[PDB]
Amino acid sequence: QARAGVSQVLNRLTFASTLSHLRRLNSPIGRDGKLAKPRQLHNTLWGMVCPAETPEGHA
Amino acid sequence: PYANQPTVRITELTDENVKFIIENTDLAVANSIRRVFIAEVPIIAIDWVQIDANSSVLHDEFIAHRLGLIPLTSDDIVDKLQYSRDCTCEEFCPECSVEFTLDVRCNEDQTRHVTSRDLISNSPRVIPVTSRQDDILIVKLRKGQELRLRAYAKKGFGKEHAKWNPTAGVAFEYDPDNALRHTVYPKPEEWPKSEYSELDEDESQAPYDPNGKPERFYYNVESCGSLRPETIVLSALSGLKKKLSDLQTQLSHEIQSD
Amino acid sequence: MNAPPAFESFLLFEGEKKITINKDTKVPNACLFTINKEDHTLGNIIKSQLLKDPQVLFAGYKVPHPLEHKIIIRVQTTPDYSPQEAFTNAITDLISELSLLEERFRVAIKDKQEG
Amino acid sequence: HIDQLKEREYNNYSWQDLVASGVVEYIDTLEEETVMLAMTPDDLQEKEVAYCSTYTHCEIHPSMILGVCASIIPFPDHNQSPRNTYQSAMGKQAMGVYITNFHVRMDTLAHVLYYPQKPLVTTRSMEYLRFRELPAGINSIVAIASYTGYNQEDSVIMNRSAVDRGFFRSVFYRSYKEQESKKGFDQEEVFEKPTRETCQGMRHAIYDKLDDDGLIAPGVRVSGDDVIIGKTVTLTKRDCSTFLRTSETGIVDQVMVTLNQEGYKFCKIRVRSVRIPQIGDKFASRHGQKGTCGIQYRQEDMPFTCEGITPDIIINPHAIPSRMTIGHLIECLQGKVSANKGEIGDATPFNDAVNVQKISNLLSDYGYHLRGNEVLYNGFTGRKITSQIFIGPTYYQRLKHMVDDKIHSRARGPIQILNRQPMEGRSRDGGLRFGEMERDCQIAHGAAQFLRERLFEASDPYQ
Amino acid sequence: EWNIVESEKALVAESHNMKNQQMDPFTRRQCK
Amino acid sequence: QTVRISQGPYKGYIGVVKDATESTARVELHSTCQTISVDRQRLTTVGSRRPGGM
Amino acid sequence: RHMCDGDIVIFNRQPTLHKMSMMGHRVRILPWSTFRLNLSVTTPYNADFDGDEMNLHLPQSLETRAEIQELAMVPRMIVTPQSNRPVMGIVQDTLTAVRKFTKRDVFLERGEVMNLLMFLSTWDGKVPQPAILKPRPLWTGKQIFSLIIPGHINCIRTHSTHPDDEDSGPYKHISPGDTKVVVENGELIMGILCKKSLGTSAGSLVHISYLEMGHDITRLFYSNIQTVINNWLLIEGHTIGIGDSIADSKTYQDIQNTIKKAKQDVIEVIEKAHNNELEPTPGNTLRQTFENQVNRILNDARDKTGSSAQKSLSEYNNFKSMVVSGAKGSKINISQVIAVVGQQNVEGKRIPFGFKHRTLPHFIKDDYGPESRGFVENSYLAGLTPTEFFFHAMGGREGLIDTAVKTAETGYIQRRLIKSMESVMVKYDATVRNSINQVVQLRYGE
Amino acid sequence: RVRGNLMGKRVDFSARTVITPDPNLSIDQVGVPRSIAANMTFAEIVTPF
Amino acid sequence: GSYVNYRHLALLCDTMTCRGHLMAITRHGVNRQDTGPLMKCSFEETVDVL
Amino acid sequence: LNGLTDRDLCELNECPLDPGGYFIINGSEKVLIAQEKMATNTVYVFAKKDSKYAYTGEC
Amino acid sequence: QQPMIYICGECHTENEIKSRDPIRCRECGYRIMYKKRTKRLVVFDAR
Amino acid sequence: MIIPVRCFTCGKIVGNKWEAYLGLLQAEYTEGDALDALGLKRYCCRRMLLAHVDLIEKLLNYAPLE
Amino acid sequence: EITPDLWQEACWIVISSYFDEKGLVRQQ
RNA sequence: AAAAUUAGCUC
Ligand SMILES: [Mg+2]
Ligand SMILES: [Zn+2]
Ligand SMILES: [Zn+2]
Ligand SMILES: [Zn+2]
Repeated sequence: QARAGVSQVLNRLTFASTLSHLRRLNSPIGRDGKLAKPRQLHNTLWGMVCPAETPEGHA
Repeated sequence: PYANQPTVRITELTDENVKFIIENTDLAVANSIRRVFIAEVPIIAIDWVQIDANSSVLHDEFIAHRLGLIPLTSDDIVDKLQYSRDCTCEEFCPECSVEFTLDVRCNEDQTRHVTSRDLISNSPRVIPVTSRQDDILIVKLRKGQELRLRAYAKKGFGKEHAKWNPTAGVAFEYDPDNALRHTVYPKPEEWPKSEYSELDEDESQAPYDPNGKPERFYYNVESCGSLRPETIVLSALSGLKKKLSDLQTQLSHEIQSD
Repeated sequence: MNAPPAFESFLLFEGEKKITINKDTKVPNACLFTINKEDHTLGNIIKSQLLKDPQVLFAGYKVPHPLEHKIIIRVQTTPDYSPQEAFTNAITDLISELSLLEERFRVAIKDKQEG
Repeated sequence: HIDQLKEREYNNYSWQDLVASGVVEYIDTLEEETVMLAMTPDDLQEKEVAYCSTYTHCEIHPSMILGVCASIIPFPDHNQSPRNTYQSAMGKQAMGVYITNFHVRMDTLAHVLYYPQKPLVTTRSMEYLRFRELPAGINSIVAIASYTGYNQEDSVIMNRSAVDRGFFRSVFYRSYKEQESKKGFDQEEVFEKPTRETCQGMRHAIYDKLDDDGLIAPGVRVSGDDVIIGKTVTLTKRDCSTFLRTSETGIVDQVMVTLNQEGYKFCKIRVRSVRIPQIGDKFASRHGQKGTCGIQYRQEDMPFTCEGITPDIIINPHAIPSRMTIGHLIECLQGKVSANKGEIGDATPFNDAVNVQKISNLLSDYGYHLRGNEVLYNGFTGRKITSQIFIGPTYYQRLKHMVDDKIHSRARGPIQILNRQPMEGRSRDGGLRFGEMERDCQIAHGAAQFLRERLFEASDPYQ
Repeated sequence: EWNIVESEKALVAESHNMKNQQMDPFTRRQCK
Repeated sequence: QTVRISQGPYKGYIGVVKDATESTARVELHSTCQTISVDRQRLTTVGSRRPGGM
Repeated sequence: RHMCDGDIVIFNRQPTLHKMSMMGHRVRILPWSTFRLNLSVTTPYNADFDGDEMNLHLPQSLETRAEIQELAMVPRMIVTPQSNRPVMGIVQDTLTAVRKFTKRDVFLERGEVMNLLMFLSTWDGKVPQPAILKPRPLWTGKQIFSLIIPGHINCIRTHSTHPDDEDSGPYKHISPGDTKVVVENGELIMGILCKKSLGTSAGSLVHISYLEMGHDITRLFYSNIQTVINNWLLIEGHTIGIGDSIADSKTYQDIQNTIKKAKQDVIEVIEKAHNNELEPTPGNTLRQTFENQVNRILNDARDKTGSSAQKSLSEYNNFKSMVVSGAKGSKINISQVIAVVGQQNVEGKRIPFGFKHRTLPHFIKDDYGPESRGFVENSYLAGLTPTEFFFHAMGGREGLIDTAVKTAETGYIQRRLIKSMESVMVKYDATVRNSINQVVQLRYGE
Repeated sequence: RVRGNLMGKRVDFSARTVITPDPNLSIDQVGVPRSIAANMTFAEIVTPF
Repeated sequence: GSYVNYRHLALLCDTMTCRGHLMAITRHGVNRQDTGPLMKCSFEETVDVL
Repeated sequence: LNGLTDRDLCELNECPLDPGGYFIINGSEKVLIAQEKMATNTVYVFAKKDSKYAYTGEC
Repeated sequence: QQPMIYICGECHTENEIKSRDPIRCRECGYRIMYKKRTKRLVVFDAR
Repeated sequence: MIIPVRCFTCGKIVGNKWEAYLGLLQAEYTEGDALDALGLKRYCCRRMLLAHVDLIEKLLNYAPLE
Repeated sequence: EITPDLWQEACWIVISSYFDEKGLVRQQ
């Protein structure tokens, strides 16, 4: 009944990966939702969230 | 219906590289000799390392790799030794290989620099490049660590692995002026003149020449230090001649058998 | 894990022939020579020498597949001049030329050193 | 302020000093909507058409918008956003020295590169990301061209001589965890060599390879399906010991033995493997130009410039136009300049002082074409190439997707217990799934015999 | 330290050579 | 048992015989991560003992 | 026995969208450990040699082996029934190579001709008469390429850069631009080959070859084309670079002038809208018509800039060569790289106002200017301003999201479609029926 | 069961490996490795021929 | 700009308009046809149709 | 390792470059991903259309 | 007669540990200890 | 982690030059001058001394004993 | 005194000071 | 001859 993936294994494959993983976010919206507003890069994310780095799969 | 009479002229002879020019020969022969320089040149090198105790911070195989890449002077030994594959004995016999030993252990407080100078060779002439300019750094040891091993070196050629690649870099170049148009410059003015260019500074490239064959090949063979440059060239010519002789003998036997 | 060893590029395997002659059927006086464990080094020079020869109507080699160590040289001469003797003459004259080049290079070096 | 701060690390001056002095200020996203931000101080304030002339703040440096993985991308603005994102995601898969004290860690699946050189062109932002101290790639002489054809659809041609000299040569570790415990009143595990007599349950593998203590000694050759720990559980004994996964073929680095919280014998063993770069290995630049090594040629075969400089990688030219990664070309050019001059160059995203014309002018002062193109020669025949190839240094990475970890096959392997069908997964030695879409495709082909064979004969025959 | 002084000298030289700046590959926005 | 190839192209390598037969034998090479099937007569036992034990 | 050379396997790629996704192949064992396949067969599978995976099944019965060899095979599966056109075509560097190989100004010496002939599996063994005997025997690229074409094919096609106003005027049968591909008796005579003649398009040369000659003949055609064009590509050479990305220093002036004109026009439009002069266009509100006019102005500016950039290129340029050969790219790509990127639309509109009545904090409120709503005025060669960089990232994100949702939905659509007609078939009564023997069509496709 | 083990199953004699270009091979050929070839097998009936 | 041969479109239309009424391609349209339980369960409503 | 010199870090089989900030459970590096949600104590006025309400003042 | 020598974790001092014994160093007393290199013929090829 | 033994591209020996390069950089020379002072003409061999990172020091910091 | 033009260098000193005082993972 | 669950990455 609770959330999943809140605590992940730190991917120690390279220092860049370690930094990225230690400084990551994750939205609680359901996986693979039909809507497309929350996924789009909103304007307010200027200088707060990298506009380039992000997965390319379903998430 | 026969071969040609190529001529040779050396422009710069040193103990590190040779710049020569070959005239009146075919581009195919030129390029083949180049590829022989790089690939099929006998030379000695480390190829069988037995590590007995390695407490360094690097992997076990790392030491073997670095030792494999250390050049060994073979000015007069390579022509005498025989390929280990064709030897007619067991174990690396000195007649067909050269033995090395390395035993260092950092005792004092300051960090050691295990250099190629530690490779104590049994033979006098087969030694790393330190006769006459630091020495090839192998690994660094700290107080408490040690490295004990012994290796055998054998004869091979670059085609098998890079370790047998005597030449550092061959500079091959013919027809400095783009006379044969084998390359088409979109904007000739924008390109710099070749080192061997006889063309003045006004004209960008020589005029076209329909009935013109490539000649005057310029070579800048640069020895890594193992073999002398001219020695590399002589060995390459002899090896190519031997390959052609063997091919001719095989063909004669085949025709006779048919 | 399946990487081939490095000695398979030049060393012959037991039973493999270094050179094999195969007569072609499409045109008269045409043969394909197949060479095992070689590369462009030993084919391009032969091709150029055959081209130099005038009695050779056609001459040319190829590498059936880069990972495979094999080359095919096709030769076709006039009806009065067999490709076997064409090949033999090309190799002979190429060897003579290489020997002469070596001799000239050696004399040039020995003169360059303090001369 | 700039002076007092430039003299930091000697006396005591730090960011807190500015914050207290009142020169910087933290604005949160909810307040940022009510401030007239400005990009650069000088440019947007001198005197021009009255745009706003009421700025309240001013950003430190625009490139600071980028994140962690993005920042290491040189010239990100010279590339299409999808390729920037692809590079961002791929960077986390790059090999290299992931941590200095790696020889003490016993983590699972640790890769380490031999010669992790530093990028010839580093952005000013990575100086703080720490990338230069722990790089994840090597600067290779990349020549963008189609030499033979084996590098046509997003593939590369590497130099066999380079690999022989140790080009992108890395190492693959695999750790193992195993400890004894009291299964039951009569059941009990213990480390001991399972002999051929007392142990009933036993594998058809070599056991004498390890010592009497039951732990394979370091620096011992191992191969697939070999015993690594001599665990035996008393029922006389059953060989409940683990084996090295199939197709691993490694060497044991070190063996660690200790006591877990419960107080039982707990041991870890890691095996290393020297992964020589072979074809099928996936490489990628810092611009999203992924690919897999197609074929490897020797130096004698690779092309070469007017001097003996043979390219180390050859990407497909056609990958450039469709993807619009001009940043990669700019990187290559500035890398050539940096190599010739003798010092690392700058690639900060927004610099206003790094254009292509100035870089080209600099490059022209070393006897090289101002655009970086050079004349190569056909490695085989030695005839010049009509087209002037574009060859220069460029920073390339190596991903962990080795071929040997993905290759798989099967021929009547183990079967499940519930439904008598092959297993799933390379590690468990299973078979591939013949999906419903494959079934539909076969129906379309009308090969009913083949369909029934795939679904019945080689799946689960039963009467 | 040498890099810091190199950067400072480069900056002062760039400020000094302010004769003309006519380059094709560069641009900037100008609203209103 | 540990063996050593005394003849043939692989002369000089060291490996442990994995599967043996009447004529041929599979030996895993120590250095390379590949197992080859070399003739038994090409092998020569070297063994690895520990004299002393006191 | 172990799988040996010549055996028949069925190579497949995991997403099997259509019939041309599982074709049989003949086995060939090679040293290194990687599945290999000719590039031409890449297009059907949609593979990319960028770390992809492709399954490989093997039958266990002479019956099934013969069945696959006769029904599902590459040469037999060259033309698809979905669009009755070839699926396997030259869509890689070989395409650009052959295009440059078939230009009027291509000449080869006896050595090169005899070297290229070796890579021909159907050569009759006779050297063709050179197109130019004196002063020196020179062959022509078209003359050599003719021998590659099998049988006696006849077809007509038009090259990519074929001016429309040429057939009407004189020179119809002799084109200065060497266009109007004409093949008679399977001998190229005119024109330059490109995707229009060799690619996957109705009536393409490969299509004609397959229809007239046999499937094995078409297979040999493909193999010879690749094996000769690639080998000649060694002598020719293809590449790309900054030198192929730079303009002539006058096109830059033209582009800057055009961009300034567009900016002025949009500013004037904004002034009129502010002062209440722009009347509502029919069928749209005032804001809608204002947006439409601005978008049309910007698109016109972008098109003009791109046209100028294109007309300012040189024949030696590589972007243009690849685009005209159609191997990979397009004119819009060159336009973006050199001239200007363009508008960064999202959700089919301009960048919205995320903040209160403005895009980003930097720009002021009520700034409908081009750069303040996403118009990227710079070009990929000259870097991007941070604001337009952010907007470009937004556009890329939109594209990625659309791709992901499509990949999620199209599969379900296809599944339902396939499950609704999985039993329909053409019985021997020459009629289409389903499992219940209900007649759906008295003849397949009427 | 229906979609998991009747319409889609797991079959033997399968392989899955990375792919690379190889223009020297015909469109109908496939360059399988040596390991997979040796691992798989084809049942062939004996015959005096 | 893509092209699809008219035969396939015609076949789909006929299959959707064979029973007089517009049978939906969904589970609510194909399972109503008297094809067979073993055929309906494959598409959907596996336990229900059985 | 709070404010501990690189000397001690090296001597303790650790590197000064490790960012840290990751727990160790069962000998595994576990990292907490920063979740996001709607700000509390702020009035939002949405205009959900797929319902009977024209406007909704969520808080 | 091999008592299975081990190496202490931090002491780097040899210890003799036999079966059915606690895993600890002869001095100080720690719970970590590694093994010693095998005595086999570790022969690599410098390739 | 350690300076290589040979330039990947060219093949010239470069391992025996890291110490000399550091010394020349320390005394007075700059990089662009030190490289050609050591004798690295081709730009392919200069990346060995410019890009190379020296991690063996951090490795040695973890002395096993004493 | 204001810092005209000579600002590219001074713009990164503040960044260096910030990253020195607060680490990359300071928020955690 | 070993379970159930979750997560991450790739086309
Ligand atoms: Mg792909
Ligand atoms: Zn001997
Ligand atoms: Zn103790
Ligand atoms: Zn170099």
